[PDB]
Amino acid sequence: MIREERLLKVLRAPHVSEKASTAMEKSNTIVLKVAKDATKAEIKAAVQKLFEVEVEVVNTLVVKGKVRQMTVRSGGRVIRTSGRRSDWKKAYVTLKEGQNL
Amino acid sequence: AVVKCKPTSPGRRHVVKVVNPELHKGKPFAPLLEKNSKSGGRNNNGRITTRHIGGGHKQAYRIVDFKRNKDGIPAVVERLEYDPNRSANIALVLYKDGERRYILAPKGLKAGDQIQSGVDAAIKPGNTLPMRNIPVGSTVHNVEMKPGKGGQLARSAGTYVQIVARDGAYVTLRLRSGEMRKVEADCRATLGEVGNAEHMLRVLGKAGAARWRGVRPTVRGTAMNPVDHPHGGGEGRNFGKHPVTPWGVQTKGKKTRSNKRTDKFIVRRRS
Amino acid sequence: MKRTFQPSVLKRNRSHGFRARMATKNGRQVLARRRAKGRARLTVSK
RNA sequence: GCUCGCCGGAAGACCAAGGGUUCCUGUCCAACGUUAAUCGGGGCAGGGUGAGUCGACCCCUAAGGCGAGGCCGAAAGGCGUAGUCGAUGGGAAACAGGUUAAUAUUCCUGUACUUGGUGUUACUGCGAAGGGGGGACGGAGAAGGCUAUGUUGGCCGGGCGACGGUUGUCCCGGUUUAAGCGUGUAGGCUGGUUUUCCAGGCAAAUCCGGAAAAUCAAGGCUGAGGCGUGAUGACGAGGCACUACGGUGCUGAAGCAACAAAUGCCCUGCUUCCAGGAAAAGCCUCUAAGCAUCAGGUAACAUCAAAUCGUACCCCAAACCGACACAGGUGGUCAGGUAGAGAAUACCAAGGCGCUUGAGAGAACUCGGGUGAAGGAACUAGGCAAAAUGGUGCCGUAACUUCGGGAGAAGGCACGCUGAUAUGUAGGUGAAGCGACUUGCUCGUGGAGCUGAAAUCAGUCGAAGAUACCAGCUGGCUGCAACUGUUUAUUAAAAACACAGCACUGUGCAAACACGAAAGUGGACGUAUACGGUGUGACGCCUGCCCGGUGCCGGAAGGUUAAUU
RNA sequence: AGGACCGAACCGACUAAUGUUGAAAAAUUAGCGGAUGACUUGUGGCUGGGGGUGAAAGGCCAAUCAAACCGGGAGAUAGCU
Repeated sequence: MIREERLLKVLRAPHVSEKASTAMEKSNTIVLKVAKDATKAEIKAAVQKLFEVEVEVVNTLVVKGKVRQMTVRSGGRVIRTSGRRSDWKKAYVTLKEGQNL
Repeated sequence: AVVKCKPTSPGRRHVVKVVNPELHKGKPFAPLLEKNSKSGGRNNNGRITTRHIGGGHKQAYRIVDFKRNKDGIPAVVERLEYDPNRSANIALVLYKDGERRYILAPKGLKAGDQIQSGVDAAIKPGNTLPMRNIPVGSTVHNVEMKPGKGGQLARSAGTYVQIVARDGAYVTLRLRSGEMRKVEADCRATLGEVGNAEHMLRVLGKAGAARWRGVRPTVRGTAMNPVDHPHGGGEGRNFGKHPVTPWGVQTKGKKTRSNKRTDKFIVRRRS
Repeated sequence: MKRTFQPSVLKRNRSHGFRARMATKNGRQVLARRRAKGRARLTVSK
């Protein structure tokens, strides 16, 4: 069985978008950001425990980060820097009949 | 039977084929097959060590009984089969205990014939005996060189060996090359000649017919540049040198056998 | 016309990848030289 | 937005590889874009990739790689056994509708399926790194049965014509519906069932193989398609509404038949040929050690589990390989109409585009084309280039020949449309009706309906009927090479190389020979009708003389001759 | 049946023209050869520099080949400019 500390780790944030809002209002589906190494069983247990709702099924995907470019000044001189935003995991959690936040 | 094809196209004009109605048409006997992947004439270093090898048709190896060890049990010949790994064709024999094997088909053999091996086997074509028990002057084939090793001599399509003398522990054989050789009298042999003696009468007819036997083109040494072959260049067609192999050894006459371990068994060298 | 570079990730990794460099001592010497130079990318592995 | 033009076996659609956010929305126009730019594959910000069934991973192995011990090697290291990796190959299961600005076999709706774990019940011999089946395999050719798909008719809805006519042999549109489950037929293969026995399957077996006997061949495997159900559901022309005129919402007719059909399926079939056409696991089966009222196996039911990673977008291209938004290169799949043999070609559909500088002018000259009086190779190194020929059917066709060829030799003639034969023929398909049977996915007869060449006779228009696109120039004498092939990627395609055939020569198997300080490997799991080397080069008639020189083969009496002593 | 015939895909590269600071560091256009085979093609693998491979041209071995490329001996040597 999954320990409670793991469950308190795996849930990162609710994900806000019009796709997420439409999913909630159509299919009773909750979209979250989760830890990149969280399995579907872990997400199911975490939602069922920390949110006190009953979960039907979890769908997950990994989002690759984009390249972001911005400048940093280093000793009276602006230099252009480039780097990639970190990947993250998105969970589509379908609720049986409960209401969430 | 050898058949000439009609000249309905070049590449068919000079084709002579050996057709054999009694050869089996179906698939071979599956338990006696293995895979035989081609090499291209390359060794484990990946280098060409024998030239003019490559391509050709895919082939499966048939395990042929060269030892003929099942003594005292009769066998009947089920069918003659085509074998792509040799010039002779093979026979599928069923032993009275229910085991099947492949043997080289002797000259007169056909389906229904009875064969046997051992000291007490009758003196008939297809029968395998120690050469101690074969009359002097007999024509035999698939001859053992060491007792129990398996037949090594006279295995090609029309070949055979003559037992010309028996002197103590050794018999003297006349080989197809004309060489006289001594072998132990305990070595086995099969009576008769190998069948398919019409093999030598086939004419390939076209370049492609040799390409699908796995033979690649031979480039004449004199057609190359001096860096590639001792038969070097020249403006036009020049030779001016003694013929040699690509590695500089005089071909066309120079003897190359050097085996003092074996010289005691050669009564006479071929001529 | 066909040009010389005809990419394939599997062939790239099998020829110049990290595990291919580590398999022989000459390839291990390639890696040591690149570490000594301070290269940001040791191999084609990505 | 309306016209015009272009592609349409692609310049459309879907991928693999490769790329890596280029995808969708909002904003900006410095730079980038061969011009402008309000636009963009550009800058900035936000969003977007949802799987038990698709793919990867995973089980299995090919070529090959690595390789405990091992065998070799100054060291480094080489090879390799047990093994372990390695797909481009074999191993379980999902379809149809709907939906987003951007994902869908992944979300939703409806209807399914597979594998495994764990319990309950019932019945029970279970049990391998072992045996046997199976998986499991070539090329070519020829049906026949089908389907995708198309055409026409019927049906349903709409229409009655910007200019003569158009209530009809009139016009336009639609007539769709899957996996699964049930049935098991066109076809393909194979005799079946018992009983006894055993020198085989490294051991043993009830399995495989073999040998007898009896008794029925009337049994079984396999297999498209059709049919039923899935589905009183979904979709559906079009209407009725709202609207921000984007678009959203509601309702919804008919939804059949005949003919023609593949390169797709039956078919991993069948026939035939020689050059004789992977492996291993999943799967089925047999026992060994072992376990014995256990454990295990079989079936039904219940329940749970099917994780992880990919999924956006381009993908014959402005996202890949070519330094470029480069006339180049790049594997797979789908393939609609009218002509047509056709995937050629012309014009079109669905769909997609007008190629990121324009505007004028209408000189020489250059480029790509059209046509030319009279002449017709006089041109020129040379008919280079151009022009010409070009289809189908029929008639006819020389020398020479290896009897196959030459040969589409050459050279001619008929081709459109309309009517009749015949309101559509020969042929193809084939319904009702009817007869049988072993009684329905049946058989025989029948001929409705549909489709439909070719020919002959008569007439008719034009300068011209293979009318466009498409589509052989022909003949004569000679050199060389027999022929199909191969080559100097990027100035040489040839008479050069190869070739089947010929000869000489080496090689007795631990073969000669080749790669290797070696071990080993190739030659070959071949064995003198075999293998290597060399020259010649289909076939026909042939291949003369010379062994003094240089090689090679044999011999050894004698002379000379190393280390050593 | 066929290294059979005509001819698309596909694979080549015989002729001409254009192009030659190209649209292109070998192409385009019009013709041309093969097109069931000694064919062609995807994906992997193996052979390494006096070495490979070669139906043989000193062909090809990353736009490089009568001895690849990179680094080193190395500031080789240069009675020559």
